[PDB]
Amino acid sequence: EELRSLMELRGTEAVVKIKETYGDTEAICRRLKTSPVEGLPGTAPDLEKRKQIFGQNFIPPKKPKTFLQLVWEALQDVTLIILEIAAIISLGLSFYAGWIEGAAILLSVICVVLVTAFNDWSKEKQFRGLQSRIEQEQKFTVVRAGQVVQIPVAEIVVGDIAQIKYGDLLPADGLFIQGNDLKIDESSLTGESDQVRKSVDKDPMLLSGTHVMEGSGRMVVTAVGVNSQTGIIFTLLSVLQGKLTKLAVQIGKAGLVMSAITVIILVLYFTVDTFVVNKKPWLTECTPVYVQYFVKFFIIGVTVLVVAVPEGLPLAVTISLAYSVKKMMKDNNLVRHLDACETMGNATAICSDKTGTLTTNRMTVVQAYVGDVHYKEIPDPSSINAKTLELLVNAIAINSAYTTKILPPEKEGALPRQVGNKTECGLLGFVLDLRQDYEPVRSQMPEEKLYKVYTFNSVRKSMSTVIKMPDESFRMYSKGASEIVLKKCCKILSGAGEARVFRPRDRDEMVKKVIEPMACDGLRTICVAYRDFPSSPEPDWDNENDILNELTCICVVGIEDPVRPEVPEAIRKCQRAGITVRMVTGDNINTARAIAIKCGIIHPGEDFLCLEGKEFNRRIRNEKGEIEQERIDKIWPKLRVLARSSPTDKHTLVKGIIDSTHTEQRQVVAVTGDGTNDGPALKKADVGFAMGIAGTDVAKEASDIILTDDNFSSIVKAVMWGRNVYDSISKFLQFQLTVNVVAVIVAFTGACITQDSPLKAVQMLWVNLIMDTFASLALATEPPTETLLLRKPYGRNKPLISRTMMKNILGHAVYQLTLIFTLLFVGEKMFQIDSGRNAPLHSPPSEHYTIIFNTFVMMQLFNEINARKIHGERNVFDGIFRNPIFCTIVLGTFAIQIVIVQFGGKPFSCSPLQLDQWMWCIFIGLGELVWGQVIATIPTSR
Amino acid sequence: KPRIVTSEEVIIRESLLPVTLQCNLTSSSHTLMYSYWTRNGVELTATRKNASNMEYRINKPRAEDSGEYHCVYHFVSAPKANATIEVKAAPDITGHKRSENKNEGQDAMMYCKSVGYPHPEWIWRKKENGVFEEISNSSGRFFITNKENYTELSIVNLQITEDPGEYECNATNSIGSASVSTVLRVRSHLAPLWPFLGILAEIIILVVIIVVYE
Ligand SMILES: *[C@@H]1O[C@H](CO)[C@@H](O)[C@H](O)[C@H]1NC(C)=O
Ligand SMILES: *[C@@H]1O[C@H](CO)[C@@H](O)[C@H](O)[C@H]1NC(C)=O
Ligand SMILES: *[C@@H]1O[C@H](CO)[C@@H](O)[C@H](O)[C@H]1NC(C)=O
Ligand SMILES: *[C@@H]1O[C@H](CO)[C@@H](O)[C@H](O)[C@H]1NC(C)=O
Ligand SMILES: *[C@@H]1O[C@H](CO)[C@@H](O)[C@H](O)[C@H]1NC(C)=O
Ligand SMILES: *[C@@H]1O[C@H](CO)[C@@H](O)[C@H](O)[C@H]1NC(C)=O
Repeated sequence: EELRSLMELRGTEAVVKIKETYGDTEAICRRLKTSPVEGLPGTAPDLEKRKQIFGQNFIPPKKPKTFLQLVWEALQDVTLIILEIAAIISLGLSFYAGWIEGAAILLSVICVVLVTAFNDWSKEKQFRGLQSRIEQEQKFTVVRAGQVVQIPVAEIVVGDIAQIKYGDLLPADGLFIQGNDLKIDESSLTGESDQVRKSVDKDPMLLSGTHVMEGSGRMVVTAVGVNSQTGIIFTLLSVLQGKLTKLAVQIGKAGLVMSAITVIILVLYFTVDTFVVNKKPWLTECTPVYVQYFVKFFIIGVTVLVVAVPEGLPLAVTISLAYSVKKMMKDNNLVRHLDACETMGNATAICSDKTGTLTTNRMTVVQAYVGDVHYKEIPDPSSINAKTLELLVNAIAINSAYTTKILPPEKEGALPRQVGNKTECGLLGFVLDLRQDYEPVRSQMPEEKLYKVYTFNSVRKSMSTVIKMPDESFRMYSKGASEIVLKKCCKILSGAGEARVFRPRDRDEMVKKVIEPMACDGLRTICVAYRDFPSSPEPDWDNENDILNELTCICVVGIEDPVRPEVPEAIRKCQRAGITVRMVTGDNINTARAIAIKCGIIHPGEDFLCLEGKEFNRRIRNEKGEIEQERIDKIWPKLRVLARSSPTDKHTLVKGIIDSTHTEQRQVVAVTGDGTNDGPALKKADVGFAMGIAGTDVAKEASDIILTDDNFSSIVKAVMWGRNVYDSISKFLQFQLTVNVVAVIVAFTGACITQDSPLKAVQMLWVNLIMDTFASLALATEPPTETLLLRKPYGRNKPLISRTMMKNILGHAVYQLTLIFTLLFVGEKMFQIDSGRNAPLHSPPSEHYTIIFNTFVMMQLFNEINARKIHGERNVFDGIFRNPIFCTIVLGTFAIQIVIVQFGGKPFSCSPLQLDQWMWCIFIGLGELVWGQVIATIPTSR
Repeated sequence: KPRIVTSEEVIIRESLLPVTLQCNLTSSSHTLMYSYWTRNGVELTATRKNASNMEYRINKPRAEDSGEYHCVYHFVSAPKANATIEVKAAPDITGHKRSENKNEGQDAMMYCKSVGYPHPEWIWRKKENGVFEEISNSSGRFFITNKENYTELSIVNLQITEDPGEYECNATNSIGSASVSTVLRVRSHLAPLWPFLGILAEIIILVVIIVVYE
C-alpha cells in the first residue's frame, strides 16, 4: 500500500506527509481498522485476515534441498562411476552364468548411493529442527485487549501496539505515540552511531533492525515482513576438519598406490604364467577369455581402491553435532552458531558477570542500622523510636516509583513475585515485613505534589523527590548508595526521633561502624535521607550538587542477593578442569571481594590481585595515553576480580588476554556479558554466552550461545559437550582405521600368493558400507559422561591419532590378520570342507571362502564394541545401554549378516553353512573381544 | 539282400589325423530312396542325400566320438540295410562328484559318468593303507548300479568308523582303462556341542575379568 513510501522520513518530511494524508497518527490508527493504544480485539479471524492481505509473515523459506537432488549429487562419485563402467563391460562381454556378478554390482552400487543420500537427508532434517527451535525462542512484548503479553516475533501483524524498553531490538517498522527519552541508534541503516532521540513532534519513525538505547514507550507497527526498510537489503542481496581432510587425502593416496600395485602384480603374474611358462602364442581365438581375466583383475583393483580411500571422514564431525545439539538444549544451552560447539571445548578462561550468573537476582534484607542501633536481625516495631516508621514508610512509598508493584505471591506456596527495580522491590518487601502497607499511602498521594523528581542517573548516583505539602516549607526524600548521600547529610535523626549534630569528626566512627561490616558480609548499602527546604523566593534546584545538602538520615538498610547453591561446585569443577574463571563487575571492590571469597574464585590466603577499573586503566596507560600489550601481559595473568568496570574495560581485558604471547599456549576465552554496550566485548571473544531469562536482545543477537536459565552451571555443561564431540570423532576414527588396514592386506597378499582375493566385489562393498556409514551413525553419537572434565584442555598442535589408539589399531589388526591367514591357508584341514583355493573362472561358491567372509564380518562386528573406549578402560560394556542407536545398528547388522550368509548364495558369492560352522565363527568373534581385553595390559609408555 | 562294403574298423588315438568312414552299396536291385548315418541309434545331423556311396568325415577324433556307427539304407520298396562300423577308444571319465559330505544316519550316492566304446565294466575300490582294496558287500548296505555309460554306488545307514575314506571307480575296457576318485566324510551328531562350550568358556573368563576389574 502507500505505507511503503511512508517510511524513510530522515528528518521532518514524513510528518508533513502524514499531515497531508490523514492529519495525525491517531487518524491512520483509526483507518487501520486497528484498536488504539488501549488495546486490540485480538480475534483470530481478523488477525489472520489482516496478516494475509494487510500484512506479511516473516517466513523466509531458503528452500532446503530435497531427496532427489541429494541422491543425484551422491551418485556423482568418480570411483563408483569407474566400478559401474567396469561392471557394464564385464556384463556385456559375457556373450561374445556370468551376468550375476554384473547385476549384483549394479544393485549394490545403487543401494549404497540410496543409503548415503538418506543419511545426508536425515542429518539436514536435524539441523532444520534446531533452526526452527532457535527461531521459536524469540518473543516480544505487545498489548492486546488491554493485556500485556509476549508473542513470537513471527506473529506480529500490522496494527499491533508494541511496548519498547531499553535494549530491545525493533522487529518491524512502526510509529511512535507515547514514551519517555526514546533514544535509539540507527547505525545499521544510516551508518551513523549517534543516538537519535525520537519525539512525536520531530521524529515519530521507528525502523526495524535498530537497537533501542535509552527510554521507553509504545509504537504502532505499520510495515512488517519484506515490506520493511531492513528486508530490502536482504532481498536485493574449523580446526578439526582441516586435520580430518588432510588425513583423508593421505590415506586416499596410499590406497591408490596399493590398488595400482595389486593390479599390476595380478596382470604380470597372469601373463607370465600363461605365456612365458606355458608355451602359448598370442592366439586370437582365446582373446575374449584373456580380456575377461583382465577385467576381473581390474574389478578387484577398483574394489580395493573403493574400500581403501576414506570418503566422508571430514563429514564425521558434522554428524556428531546433528545428534548432539537437540540434546544440548536439555541442559539449557541454546546454541546459535555451530562453530562454537567444539571451540568451547578448548576454552581455557571464563570471564563472568556478578549479577544474574552468580546471584539469584532477588533482594533480601537481613541487617539494618536504625535508631542508632545496629540490627543483625529484622527488628520488631515494638523496640523502635518515635515517628520513624510513619515518616520512613511515607518516604519509601513517595520516593520510590509508583508503577512498580509487588504482585501477590500466588505461586502455589512459593516465594512472591518481584517486579520492577530489584532494590526498590527489596525495600518494599522489607516494609511489608515490618507489618506496614504502602498501598493506602500511595493511593492517597497524588502525583501533583511531587513537582521535582531526580531520577537515578550515573552522574548523580542518587534518586530523590521533592514535595511542597508543608506550609511555607518543602520536604525532600533522597536515596543513595550510602556513600554519595553520606557526604550530603549533616544531621542524625536516630537520637530520639530528632535531628542531632553530624560532623566529620564522628564521620569516621559512623563509617567504621556501619560500612565495614556490611561490606565484609557482602551487602550493598542503601541510605535514605530527608530534609525540609525553607520556602525561599526561588530555590535553585537545577544545581542538585549544592541545594541537596544538609540532610538527615532516617536509617541505613543493607540489601543483598543470595548466591546460588550450584555455583561453588561448578567453579570448583572448572578449576579442576584446567579452566580459570575471572570475575568482572561494576559494584564496589569491597562487596565484589566479599562475594568472590564465598564463591571460591579467590582463595582466602593467596596473593590474587583485586584491583578496580581506575587502577587498571592507569596501569595500562602509564605511557603518553595509550594501551600496550606488554603492560597487560603482567596484569592479566593474576587478575581475578575487577570492580567499577565499564564495558569498555571488559573489552580491553578480553582483547589483551586473547592475543597475548606471554604464555606458550594460545588462550581461548569465553565472556558472558549481557547489556546494550556489551557488543564488541562479547563479539571479540571466541564464544560469547548470553542470558536468556533477563537479557537485552542486542546482547542475544551477537552471542554464539544463550543460556535459558542464566545459571553458571550451564556454562560447565557446554564445556562437557565441547570435549565430547572431539572424543567421539576420535573413537570412530579408531574403528575405521583398523578395518581399512586389514582389508587392504587381505587383498594384496591374497592377490600375490594366489590369483584371487578371498572377498569378492559385493562382499567388500557391504564391508565398506558397514565400516563407514553404520559405523559413523553408531560410534559418533554417544552420550557424554561427567568424567570428561578431569583432563586438561587440549592444545592446538595435538596429533589426531594418539598413542593408545595406535596401539589398539595395531594389536587388533595383527590378531585379525593372523587368524584370517590361518583360515585361508590351513582351514581346509580344520573343517574338512575341501578347498576353494585356485578356483577356476565362474566356479560355484565354496564354503572355504564363505567361512572367511563370515568370520571377517563377525570380527568387525565384535570389535566395534571394543572400540568404544579410548583411554584404556577395561569395562568395555560400561554405559552401553544409554545409546539405543548403537545397539540397534549392531543387532540389525548381525541379523542382515545371517540372512546374507544363509540365503542369496550365488549373487553374494556365499554358500549356506551349518550350525557347526556358524558356532565356530561366533567363537572366533568372541575370541576377538578376549584379545581386546588382553591387549589393554601392555604399557604404552615403555 | 543288398550288399554293403564298409571301411575297416578304426581305433582313435591321440593323433590329430581326421578319420573317414566309408560304406558302398555294391549290390542293390531296388530303387533307392535315401541313406544316412547313425551313432548309437541316434541320427547324425545333415546326413541325408542320394548317396549311393557315403563318406563320413570326422575332423577331430576324440574318445567322445567313438561309437557303433551304422549307415542305414532306406529304399522305396525294400527293407532298410544298416550294417555296422565300430569305432573304439580308451574310456574317458567326464563327470564325478569331487566330495560327499553327509551326516550319519542318511543316504549317500556317488557316480562316475564316462564315455567310450566298448561300454566299460565298472569296479569300485577303497583306498586303504595306501593301496586299493575291493569293496565288500557285508551288511548289504551297498547298492551298485551299472549301465551302458553310467554307474553309481549308494550307501544306506551311514556309520562313522568304516564309511569315511576314499572310493575309486576304475572303468576298464578292451582298448584301455580309466579311473577316478571321490572322498567321503561323515559328520558327527554331537559336533556343535564343542564350540558352544568354547563360547561359554570365553563368556565365563570375560565376565570374570570384568568383575575382578571393578
Ligand atoms: C540316386 O539317383 C539315382 C539315379 O537317378 C537312383 O538310381 C538312386 O535310386 C537314387 N538314390 C536315392 C534317391 O537315394
Ligand atoms: C566307395 O564309394 C566311393 C564313393 O563313390 C568310391 O570312390 C569308392 O571307390 C568306393 N569303393 C568301393 C570299394 O567300391
Ligand atoms: C539294423 O538292423 C539290424 C538287424 O539285425 C540291427 O541289429 C541293427 O541294430 C540295426 N541298426 C540300427 C542303427 O538300428
Ligand atoms: C549287496 O547286498 C545287498 C543285499 O540285499 C543287495 O541289495 C546289493 O545289491 C548287493 N550288491 C552290491 C554290489 O553291493
Ligand atoms: C548315456 O547313453 C544314453 C543313451 O540313451 C544317453 O541318453 C545319455 O546322454 C548318455 N550319457 C552320457 C553319454 O554321458
Ligand atoms: C583298473 O583296474 C585294472 C585291474 O585291476 C588295472 O589293471 C588298471 O590299471 C586299473 N586302472 C585304471 C586307470 O582304470
